[PDB]
Amino acid sequence: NDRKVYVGKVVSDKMDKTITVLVETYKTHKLYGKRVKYSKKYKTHDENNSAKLGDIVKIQETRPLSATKRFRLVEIVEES
Amino acid sequence: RFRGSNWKKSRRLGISLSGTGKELEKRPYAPGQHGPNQRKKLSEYGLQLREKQKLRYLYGMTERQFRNTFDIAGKKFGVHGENFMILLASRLDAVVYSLGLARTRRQARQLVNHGHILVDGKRVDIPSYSVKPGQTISVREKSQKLNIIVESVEINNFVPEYLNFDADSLTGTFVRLPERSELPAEINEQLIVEYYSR
Amino acid sequence: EFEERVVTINRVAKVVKGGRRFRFTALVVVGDKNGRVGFGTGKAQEVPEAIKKAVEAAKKDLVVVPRVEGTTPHTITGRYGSGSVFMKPAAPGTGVIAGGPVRAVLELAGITDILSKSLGSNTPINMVRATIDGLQNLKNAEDVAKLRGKTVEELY
Amino acid sequence: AVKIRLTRLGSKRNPFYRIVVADARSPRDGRIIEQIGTYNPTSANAPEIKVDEALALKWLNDGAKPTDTVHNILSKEGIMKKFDEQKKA
Amino acid sequence: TMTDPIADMLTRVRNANMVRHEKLELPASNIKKEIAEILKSEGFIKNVEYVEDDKQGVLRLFLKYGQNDERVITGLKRISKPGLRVYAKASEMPKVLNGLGIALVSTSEGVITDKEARKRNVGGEIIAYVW
Amino acid sequence: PTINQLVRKPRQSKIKKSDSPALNKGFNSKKKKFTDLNSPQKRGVCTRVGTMTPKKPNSALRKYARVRLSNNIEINAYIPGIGHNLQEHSVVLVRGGRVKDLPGVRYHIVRGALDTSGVDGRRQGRSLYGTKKPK
RNA sequence: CGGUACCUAAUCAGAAAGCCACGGCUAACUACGUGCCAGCAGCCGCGGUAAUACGUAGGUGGCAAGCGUUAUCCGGAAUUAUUGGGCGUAAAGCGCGCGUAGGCGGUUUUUUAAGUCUGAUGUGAAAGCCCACGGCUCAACCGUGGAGGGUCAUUGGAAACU
RNA sequence: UGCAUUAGCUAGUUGGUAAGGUAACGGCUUACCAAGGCAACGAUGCAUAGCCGACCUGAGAGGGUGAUCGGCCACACUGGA
Repeated sequence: NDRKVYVGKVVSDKMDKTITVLVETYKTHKLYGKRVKYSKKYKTHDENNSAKLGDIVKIQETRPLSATKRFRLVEIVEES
Repeated sequence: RFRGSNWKKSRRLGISLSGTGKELEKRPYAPGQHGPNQRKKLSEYGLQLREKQKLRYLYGMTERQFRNTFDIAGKKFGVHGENFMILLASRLDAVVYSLGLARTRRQARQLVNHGHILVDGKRVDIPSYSVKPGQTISVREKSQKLNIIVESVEINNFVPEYLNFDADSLTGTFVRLPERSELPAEINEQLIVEYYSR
Repeated sequence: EFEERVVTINRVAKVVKGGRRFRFTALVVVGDKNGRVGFGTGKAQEVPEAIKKAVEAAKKDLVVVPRVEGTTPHTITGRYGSGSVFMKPAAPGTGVIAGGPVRAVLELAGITDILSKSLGSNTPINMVRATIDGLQNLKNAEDVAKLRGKTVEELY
Repeated sequence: AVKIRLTRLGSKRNPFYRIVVADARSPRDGRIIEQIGTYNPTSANAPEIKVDEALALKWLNDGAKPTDTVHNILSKEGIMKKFDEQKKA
Repeated sequence: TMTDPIADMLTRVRNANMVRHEKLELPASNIKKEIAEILKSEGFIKNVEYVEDDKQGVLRLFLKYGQNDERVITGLKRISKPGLRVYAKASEMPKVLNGLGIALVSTSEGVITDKEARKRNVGGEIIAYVW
Repeated sequence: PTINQLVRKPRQSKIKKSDSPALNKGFNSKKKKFTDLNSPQKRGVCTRVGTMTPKKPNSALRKYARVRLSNNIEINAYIPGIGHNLQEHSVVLVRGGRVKDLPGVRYHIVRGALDTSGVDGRRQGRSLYGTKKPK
């Protein structure tokens, strides 16, 4: 009764329901364990020009019944 | 023991101890290959692997079988100065053919390996297995009588510590595992394993 | 109070006029087996004589090992130049735990509880250096805990 | 697929079988309804039933099925025919 | 250079104690001086004397050593830099060298110390190998 | 070498050179392919024995062998033993070794495989063969 | 699969043992045809009218169903390095310097509990986390239960770093 | 997936809206969207791939381990409706 609700950062613009995510996280090593920054993204295009381009947002982009944005959106939060 | 019997061969056997020996009329050195010469058990190209015979055939099994017995030594992984030695030196080659157990210890493994030994229990035909408490290594009750079976009232009873016997067909006890009380000390707990370890 | 043991020999034969001698330059450990393993060297000549003519020079100075008996409780090692060894302490109820050339000097000081991580260079004369490095730089436990202002076990 | 599997096991003649009824689509070696115990039901002692006796409510009410020998030993255990009493309950 | 005083100043001090120089200076600090306060309380030295200035001032040092001219400063080290630190928790921490080691101390849940948390199951922090 | 800027390459040990191309070679004859499957069973053909007009001083009067097994691929090997039937068109098998007083030569040819002779001049080294293994 | 096992004991001192060499290191003895020839020949050899050694030998050596090798990994040798490599000569240190991201550059205070031996448990892959086992001619090799762990999940919030 | 003596990669492209369809859901095709998106995170491309344990084993660090042997994919004269 819950699904993916991560946080990210928007990139590009067009019709139909932004948020074009770019999440930042950590990845590490075996013998010395250097947990250090890396990222992962999910592209889409602008809501109605509600999603301000360059917006460090709580991300996702709603369930797809057409073809530009991937999956379960939560809410637009913060501009960046 | 040493691949030898001191009735004829007390010579290459550092210890065989079956008979009178051959230092009297014979030279007691050796007939071959197991005198005190340059055999490599030392600083590892030295002069004691003839006494590796004193180490190996003492407890019966040959190498790659005595090699089985030494990893069995490493099995009891407590004090590997003593907990390896106690079970490495916990067999019976003294219940076997000639001299006193009944008359069964010396010319060792001729006859007691009957295949019909009929221990207290079902059957254990091979004393290589350290005998169990209550499981008495008896002989075939139906073919029992020998010069090696009921001669313990006169020649010698009492195989090593916590390993006792009876007289009626020589029923062992092995009530407890044998410590170093009546077990041997010829296999060095330190040097004989330093041939293996360091 | 030192330790008795033979270390090695060496037949020196120099480029000289006549026949090259083969003086058996020998190093020996001498004493009566306390824990303070004292070795020394010597340049001596005759086949049966050079053992004692070299132990003559060995005992001129034979070194002390202030030995924390039973076992040096922590990791015990040392180093000089290209020479060093290591000893991880293990249980004393294990028999003899040693390396290749350090086996009989492991028996010299009575610990017989640590292992012998046989490290160091490949140099034979300084093989002695690598050996003795491990146990020449020692200091006892209670005396250090006293020296550090606190008690013997306030610091534990 | 689906009958009480008397499943092959062991070294040279050590057929230490296991109580099982394999899946309706899996083989004797494959996945199963559920593994219910560790005993050879052809043991020289007896059928010798040691199972998850509390699991009679799930696999009997969904999918499982004995075969001609253990439906007896299950209901002198109080499982198989006794699940018919449970269904009547 | 002095993430630790044992980093660069030890270049001076390791000889200064060979020559019995039993007093020196240090940058002004509160955790750095705290850990030396632990060590002087253990009896490494006389005492961590205090700061003359406010900001990176001279905390005075007063280094006693062994009565036998011995030194049990068996190396102490750290890697602090913007780019190298512990963005990471001693809600559990173990010890090394059977408790003889005593060295650097840094975390955030509730005040104990390196050796004062050996038993807590919310431990401390140890770097050095003393014996 | 660093550690934090070592993430672009770890501080580790080193790598291997070429070793025995023939011990572990194969051949796929489907599409002019060239295979490897790590088997001692790889073959050749019996060709040659000889030397050439010296420059270096290596003194030895012993048999050279450009001599090999069934299917032709050119190598440089050894024919052990004095009694030998290795002139041309032979098939053999091969193992490794070097006996002293032999310059640089480092392989062998097993005795009695398909088309060679046997061992004659050694009678005190008697009881070999280890598998069909009586006394 | 078994008129075989169990058994009478029928059976008798019966019906069941080779290696490189006899070479310094290979411990297997010195010898001869052996005169750096044959050729055994592993670090290295020997051999030239005094071969121990080529060839041969009665014993003969290290262990025995025993005898030596072949491809793989490692002992050997951390002679492969956080742990457990250095770089002048030796395994390696740049005509050079000048430079952005960076690695690392000095910090002095302070808040979170996110990680810095989870609390305790359901909790754990075999030839592989502790013991019990049974059979193993011992073995050859098989399996069994607990410990189910003391190993993940699940619950925690809080220093003197962040 | 690994790999530049493989680098600049890609073009309804970059996968929402409307029509269609998956028990589910989509550029899956279409009327619109920016040349964008992908980047030496060596994408592209080359090589390769059924996958794990498996064993051996370096002091611990822990790991290479598929033949078998077990588990988990794909194919059953090739291919195509």
